[PDB]
Amino acid sequence: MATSSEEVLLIVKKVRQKKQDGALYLMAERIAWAPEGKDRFTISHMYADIKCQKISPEGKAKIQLQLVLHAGDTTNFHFSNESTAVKERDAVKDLLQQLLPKFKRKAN
Amino acid sequence: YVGEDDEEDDDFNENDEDD
Repeated sequence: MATSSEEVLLIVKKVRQKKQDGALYLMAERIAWAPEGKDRFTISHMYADIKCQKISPEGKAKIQLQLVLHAGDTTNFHFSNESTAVKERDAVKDLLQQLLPKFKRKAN
Repeated sequence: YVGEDDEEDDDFNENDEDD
C-alpha cells in the first residue's frame, strides 16, 4: 500500500507492457513497472487486487507473464530481456506466487 | 488482438489457479 511496498525486492529489465518496453520492479506489497524513457512507474498493482498470474512458456518469440485480477482485468508483461527473461518470468512468478496469496483472498 | 495487443498472449499458462 504505502509502507513496505516502497522497497523493491525484485528488479526486472527490458519488460514490455502494452507495446512499451521498460523495467519491472516488484515491491513488498505491490508490483510496479517503469516504462523506458520515463522517470515514474506507470504500473502499480497491489497483490491484493491480483487474483492469479499467467506465465507464457517457451515457443513464443518472447517470454511473458500476466497479472490476472479479480477485477476482470489482466496486466500482461512481455519479458523482452533475452538475457534473463525466462528466469525473470520465473522469479516474478515465484515472488508473486509467494506474495500474491499472502495479500489476496480467494473469491471462493 | 482485441483487448490485449501486447503481441501474442494465448499459450499463457496459469499457476495461481481460480482464486
